Amino acid sequence: LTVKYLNSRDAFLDALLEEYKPEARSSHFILNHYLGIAESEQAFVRSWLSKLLAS
Amino acid sequence: MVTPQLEPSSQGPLSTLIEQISIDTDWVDRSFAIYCVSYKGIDFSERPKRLVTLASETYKSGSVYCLVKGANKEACYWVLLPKDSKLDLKDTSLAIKPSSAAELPTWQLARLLIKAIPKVLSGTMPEIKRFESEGLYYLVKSKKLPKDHSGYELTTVEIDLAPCAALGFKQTLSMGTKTFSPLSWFTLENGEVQKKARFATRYQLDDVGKLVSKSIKGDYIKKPLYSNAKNRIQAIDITKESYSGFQLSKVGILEQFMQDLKQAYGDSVSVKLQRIPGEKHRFVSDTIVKNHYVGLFDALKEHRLVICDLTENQDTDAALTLLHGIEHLDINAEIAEVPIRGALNILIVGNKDTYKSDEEDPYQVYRKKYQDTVFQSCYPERLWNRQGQPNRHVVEVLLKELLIKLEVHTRKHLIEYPSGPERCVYYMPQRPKDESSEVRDEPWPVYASKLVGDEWQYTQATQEELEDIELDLGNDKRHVFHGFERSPVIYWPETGDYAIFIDTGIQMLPEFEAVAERLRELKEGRSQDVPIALLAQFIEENPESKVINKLRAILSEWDDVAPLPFDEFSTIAYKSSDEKQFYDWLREQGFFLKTSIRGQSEGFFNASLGFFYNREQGMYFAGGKGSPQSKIETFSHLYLIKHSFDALPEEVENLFDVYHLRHRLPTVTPYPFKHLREYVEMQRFRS
DNA sequence: AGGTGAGGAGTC
DNA sequence: ATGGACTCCTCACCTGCAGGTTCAC
DNA sequence: GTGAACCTGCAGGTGAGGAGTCCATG
Ligand SMILES: [Mg+2]
Repeated sequence: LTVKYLNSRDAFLDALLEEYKPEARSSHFILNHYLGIAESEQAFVRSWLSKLLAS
Repeated sequence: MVTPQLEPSSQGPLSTLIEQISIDTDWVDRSFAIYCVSYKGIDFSERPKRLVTLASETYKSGSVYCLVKGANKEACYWVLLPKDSKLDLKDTSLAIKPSSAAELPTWQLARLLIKAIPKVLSGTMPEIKRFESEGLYYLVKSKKLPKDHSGYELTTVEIDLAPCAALGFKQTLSMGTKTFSPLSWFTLENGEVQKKARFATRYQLDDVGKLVSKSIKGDYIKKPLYSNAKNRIQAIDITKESYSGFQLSKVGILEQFMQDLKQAYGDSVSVKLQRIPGEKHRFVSDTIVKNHYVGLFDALKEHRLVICDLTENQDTDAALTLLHGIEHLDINAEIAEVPIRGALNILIVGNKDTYKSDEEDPYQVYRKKYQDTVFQSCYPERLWNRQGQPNRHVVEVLLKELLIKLEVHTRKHLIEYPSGPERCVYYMPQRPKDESSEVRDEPWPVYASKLVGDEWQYTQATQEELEDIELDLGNDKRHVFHGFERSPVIYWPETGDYAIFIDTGIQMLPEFEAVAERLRELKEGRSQDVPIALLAQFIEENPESKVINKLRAILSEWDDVAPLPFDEFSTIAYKSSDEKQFYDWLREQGFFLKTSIRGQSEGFFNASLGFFYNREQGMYFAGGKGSPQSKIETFSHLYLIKHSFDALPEEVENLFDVYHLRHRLPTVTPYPFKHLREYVEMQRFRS
């Protein structure tokens, strides 16, 4: 049985968003425009998505 | 007349005032076409409809990229068309005259090269009608509409040029927030468009450059959602040292604008900014303000303070809450059911509009009867914040204002103000409060204050004094005795000298190129995962260092082979002595993670702090205190002093050294101009 | 009828 | 169907702790 | 010898942040 604890990684998600839409400029703009979260719901979203993709 | 004879500049704060505009006339004349559509000398009294039709018909036909309007007393309009183009117009009420690209003022032409050729910098001539309204609109934010509609509201930043009347019509940049809304939101379900949106210029979004542009086809008009409201974008943002957040501000778009004039024009056109000279700059700490306010409250301690409530349908413990806030400052007050005569009074009243016209407003009534008493009032809704906790700030403000009126009433200063120029009289114009006072040139009363011995004297200026002032003002009497906005003046009776302080319009800018380079290096550094062997080496080489204890923890919870990411170093800060060496040692090997950007030795964030004064040019500005924050939302302005002096007196500099007019921040207004403005308020109820 | 400044909407 | 100029409107601010230096008695 | 002021410049901010189901009643 192997166990691992995962923390939050923002640089992990930053590059992935850029590769998803390579013709944009920044990362917050991609997250806000093409995906559907406003500025209030940004920290919490980053938090879970990083860990999910890392697993 | 006086000309703005500035300096070529070497160092100092950076300004939004353009120093020089360079355009290669040969590259423009040989690549484009300029014409002239003259409507001078036809009829100056039949302008309205003919000018309307002039603009509309000139837009109707011709491959026109853009067109600007010339001076009201100058040649024609100005149009821009590509090479081998035609401005054929059937009507001959106006005459066309082709010209060159070296026969226009520089700013007019540069405006044309800023509008439409940057918007076409990918594709041009695909259809019949094309035009760009004004400026460039980059995109920073989108918001989803309510569930019953579709589309998004868009937020944009606008860049354009404008003149500056105060500095001899020199050119200034601008940056403004504008909002776009979908078309269907203003259209009724029966297909009847509302009156406002029936005739509205339409716009269209883009997916490549993120630029909103003009087009006949498009589902967007320039108007907010609900009604009169405001949307704003922050000035600068360096939160967590990220380069993505620095790209979404009003100084991040400005960096992109200079990178778009290069990739469409090369080096033919460039814009250079001006640095105001400066040698006297006084940073303000936090302890001095604190010690000032302590002595402020001590004087108020030795008096009587009463709180009263005069609401109709009494509710809420506003008196109790306010008294608690006051008593936390060692100032003891009381509660009364009716106001007392001869004591400082803070009254709680209701909304002014609610009470009927002939209803006897509690405030007005209890004022007019008691004519030797200081008064204050507040609404009961302002003592509670958004989350329900009491609001401290309001309490401090009310107490400070009470002291100011007490000082006016007793005619003798209580706290130690500095000294100012002597033998001078203070005059302030006052607008009539009658609703009929929409007359522009109608004479206003002017009130006068002065100091004799140790007592201030307050009186309404007589007619003779008013005749004396206007004679010596000269061309500057328009700012004192004319217009809808009249400014006060200090006058010298013996020599005939005046002082006027004028807001100009420039916003001070901090450094943005030097910050951006550092942020990009940090972003590149924070991408790789640091190998384990390097950390082991560091532990071996420096046994004494205290940081080791932290390191050993992290390595104990991680895989022994997998590299360590940046996020595992969050527990160690860049603050202590042994914590700086570790990060520098990693930097030498190619891992750059943390650095310092807000140090005062660096000097990047100095345009938004302290008090700045230049005596020989008479320029000054004020900003914040302490240390720069991550988020700043306002740009400081620039002011100019107009004088008739051979050399400006050295005593004026002391009138800006008071810390209780802007509530813990430096001010840009002399202190003697505040007391007098509180005497023109308790004189509207005397008779 | 907290305050001073800095600044976005609606029309001759 | 068009452009750029005054006047009135709304909105945000008003930090905080930790580590190295220094007198003041 | 020491402990009170005194003097920079790096962090962190309202709370916490969703599905699935049994039965009687006009
Ligand atoms: Mg007042």
